[PDB]
Amino acid sequence: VKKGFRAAFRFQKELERQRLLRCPPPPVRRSEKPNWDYHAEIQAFGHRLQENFSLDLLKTAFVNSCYIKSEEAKRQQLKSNQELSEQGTSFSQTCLTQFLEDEYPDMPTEGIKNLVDFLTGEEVVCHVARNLAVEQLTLSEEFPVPPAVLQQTFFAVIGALLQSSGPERTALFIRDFLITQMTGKELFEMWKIINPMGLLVEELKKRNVSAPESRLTRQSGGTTALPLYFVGLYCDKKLIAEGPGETVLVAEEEAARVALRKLYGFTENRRPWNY
Amino acid sequence: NCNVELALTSDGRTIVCYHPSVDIPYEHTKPIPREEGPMIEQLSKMFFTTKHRWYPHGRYHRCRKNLNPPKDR
Amino acid sequence: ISRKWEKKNKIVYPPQLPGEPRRPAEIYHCRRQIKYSKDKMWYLAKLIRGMSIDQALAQLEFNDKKGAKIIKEVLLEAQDMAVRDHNVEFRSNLYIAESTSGRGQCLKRIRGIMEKVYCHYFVKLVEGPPPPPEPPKTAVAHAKEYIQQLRSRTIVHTL
Amino acid sequence: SSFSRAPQQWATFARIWYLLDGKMQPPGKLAAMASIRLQGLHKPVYHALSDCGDHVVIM
Amino acid sequence: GRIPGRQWIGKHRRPRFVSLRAKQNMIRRLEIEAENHYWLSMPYMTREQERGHAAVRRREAFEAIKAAATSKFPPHRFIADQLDHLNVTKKWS
Amino acid sequence: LRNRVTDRYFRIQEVLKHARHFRGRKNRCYRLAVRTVIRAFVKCTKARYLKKKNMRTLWINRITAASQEHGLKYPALIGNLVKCQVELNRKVLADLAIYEPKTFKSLAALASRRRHEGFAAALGDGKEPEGIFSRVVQYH
Amino acid sequence: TARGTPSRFLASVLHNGLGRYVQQLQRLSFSVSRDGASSRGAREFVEREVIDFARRNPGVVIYVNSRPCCVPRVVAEYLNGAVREESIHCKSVEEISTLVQKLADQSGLDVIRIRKPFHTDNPSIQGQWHPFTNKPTTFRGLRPREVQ
RNA sequence: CCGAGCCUGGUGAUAGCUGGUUGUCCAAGAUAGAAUCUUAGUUCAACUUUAAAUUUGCCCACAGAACCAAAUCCCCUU
Repeated sequence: VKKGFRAAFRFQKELERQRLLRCPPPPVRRSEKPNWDYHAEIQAFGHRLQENFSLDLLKTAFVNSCYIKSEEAKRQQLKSNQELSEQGTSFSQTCLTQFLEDEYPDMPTEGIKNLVDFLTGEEVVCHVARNLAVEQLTLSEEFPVPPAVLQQTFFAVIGALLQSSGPERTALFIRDFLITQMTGKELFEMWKIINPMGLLVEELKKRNVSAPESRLTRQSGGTTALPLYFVGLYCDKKLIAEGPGETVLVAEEEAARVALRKLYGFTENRRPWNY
Repeated sequence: NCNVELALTSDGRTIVCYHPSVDIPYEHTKPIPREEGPMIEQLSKMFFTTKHRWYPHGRYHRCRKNLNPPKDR
Repeated sequence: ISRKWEKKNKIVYPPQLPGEPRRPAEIYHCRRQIKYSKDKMWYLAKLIRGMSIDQALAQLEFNDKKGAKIIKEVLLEAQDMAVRDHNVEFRSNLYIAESTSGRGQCLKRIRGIMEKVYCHYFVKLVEGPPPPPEPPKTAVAHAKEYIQQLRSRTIVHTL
Repeated sequence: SSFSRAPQQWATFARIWYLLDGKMQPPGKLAAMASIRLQGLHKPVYHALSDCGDHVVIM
Repeated sequence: GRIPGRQWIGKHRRPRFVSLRAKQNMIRRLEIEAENHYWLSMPYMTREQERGHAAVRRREAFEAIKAAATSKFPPHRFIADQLDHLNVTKKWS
Repeated sequence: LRNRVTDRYFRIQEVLKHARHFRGRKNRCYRLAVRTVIRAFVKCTKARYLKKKNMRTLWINRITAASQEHGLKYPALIGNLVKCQVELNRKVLADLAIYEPKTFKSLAALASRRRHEGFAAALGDGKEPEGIFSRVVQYH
Repeated sequence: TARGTPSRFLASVLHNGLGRYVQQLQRLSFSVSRDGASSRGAREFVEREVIDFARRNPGVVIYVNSRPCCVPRVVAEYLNGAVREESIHCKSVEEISTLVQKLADQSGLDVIRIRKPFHTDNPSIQGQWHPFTNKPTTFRGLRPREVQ
């Protein structure tokens, strides 16, 4: 039995850390994790995003409705979230539609509705919410905070900002925190469509141009299991697209996607957003 | 193959390249017309590779495999 | 000397709720100090690592090995206490999930140093039909996996 | 450009078939041209770990 | 087809031959050399004019050498260092 | 044993945590590991010079591919670009060959035009006007 | 080494430089020891230079305590969640100020190996090279040795 | 296991002979010679290391160093 304490204690702390990885702790809220102070951390939220919220409006944006119900249920042995959430949703939908109209004037209203729905969807607002740390400052039913409540809370924060310091700064907020979420993605993984050749056909009927022809522009390996086909979409001796595929049908329909991108102007080359 | 329009400025200070997309004309297009041993050999002849691609690897290599790799771009 | 297998048997779960699939009962058992070596008993243990308990008992009656007799004894013991204690409602509705063997506390004598061996036998039974043998993969699986890799490859070492 | 991510990846890396006529030619010039085209060094994409080869038919 | 003892040492060595590289390398170095001869070909002074034109500078540099060699001595010892070592057991009130 | 060592476990694990992805008693036993974790850290510390060399031959392979696809060879392309005073390096030129081929098409055409302009001045050496892209920018 | 280490690609957090630069740090949790020469340095830093630091960046809340769980330390908590725990056992006030400024300047992403020093997500603007950029098309698109 | 037992002690025999000599980091650092029962070693030297006193140090043309080739001493100056 070797005399001493430093090494025995070093080993004991090492076993404690191996335990903390093997059985990770059950996730419980930062609000009751130590070193917390709500008022200062509200003010830190404000100065981090660098505009002034009215503090009471911001707090009542964070406090939910289900939390109020559960707090009464706890109390039996406050103004809610919802008005702020409705204002924030209304304004975010309207100015997201405005920004995307002014930058993409040719895109149809169904496409721009799909863009706005994508930007205000569950997954993107969940990620922007968590990586903006409203997920810590909100008050909800359980940890982790459910994504519907996160979306509602984030739009309530936007509504509090709207009532606080005006539509221009609120539009800057929506722009700089929701349109950056589409920088990098594509139109047809933001607006999920089916039968893209059909969409091309009806949209050209709106354009009063003849229905396009498909042609097989280039190919390789036509009789193995690794073919390449560029199918081009032509209209009256000239093309609007050409696209790749592992077979003729996939190539044709992907060239239809390319044609739809080029017609709506939402290509890969488009003039990047003016931040 | 090279078909571009090159130029200088007047000063002789910067070069200008002009080079747009040449398209594929309509006429240059065709229209669309509408046992383990045998196993590994027919895979090899179907994919123009050899059989050592298809013979397995043990639990040890499959455990050194990464299963959640980083993703870019 | 460490008896976590028998304590693994006494681990007790919390109660279930009606909207959950039914938990299969798990039965652990152990035979300590067999006068037989750990790797002959490994051959028998690998023989029965997947079999439904009645087929396992068939193979173990008609093997020729001292371990085969000792393992059939252990498996009958575990079936008895599984339908007696751990609430396995059907006697045959068990399958061997783990059958292992490990080495014991061997004893020594002079021949040269001869080591009279002793091994352990561990078994875990589980309610339910035995799992199907996952099919040995076929041409559609290989072609699909190759083409998935070829579609995964990128332009390496640049942007 | 403006293709989807997986069709663009397929078209970038696919396999291409090259016919090379061997009448009167020396086998080493034939071999040089086919060796480049088989390793995939006629692609600006080339890397050794990318399996970027192409097919060659010498008749 | 071998080389007897070691390849490059000894009586029979592996033959080594001069290539276009080795000749061209030797020649560009020899052309640099010819230009070196030309630029050493033309002195400015000679011995009678150079004698004594750097006496001030050489003696200055040697006084610097001599002074920096002679000014070698242990550093000073202060009080504030020793008392800063007492500042280790400092605690807040 | 008046004072003997009690912290040897942690020193051992300082070697073995870098050894854990080895193969064999290299990943378990400490003698074997020490010898083979040293060699791995040395292999790193030389692989940095190696990685610079290897990148630059990959860039030469890619620019060679694209310029041979445009009718040049790599020596002609680099030599005549440096003569026409575009100071692009291999890394950017390789990314321009892969990612931006119309710009590479123009660069190959300019290298060809500079080759034939400079060699027209070479054929008519003596009193001739300076070449069109052979005009150079010299700094006072 | 680099193979005995997880690696990552080069990352933003929330496209942090696009619209506005969002200070990617939330908290510092200091713990200094009252009667301790090991935390003499952290004591001197809390005495001298934490007021101007908190004044210098209002995005982060800085809590300090006395008598930590084991040793004096800082635990920064960043915006993307990752919690960094740096130890200021036996450091001077100068080193503590550089360590704290590094934490407050850094984003919460790891310090594991970064695979590529550049992250364009739209690399090609004239279209990425594929084998049919500049292989010239033919009459009626016939391949070699076509009868027709 | 007797070209002279075995044991205990002197005995931690004597080894110019082989083998072995355990934390991190940085820095200076290479193969005239002499004598020796000495050439499997050592003592001086030469070199090497640290610290100190200083004041000159290394290189080089010219002048210069014997009668019976390549080069080297030497030193005003630089």
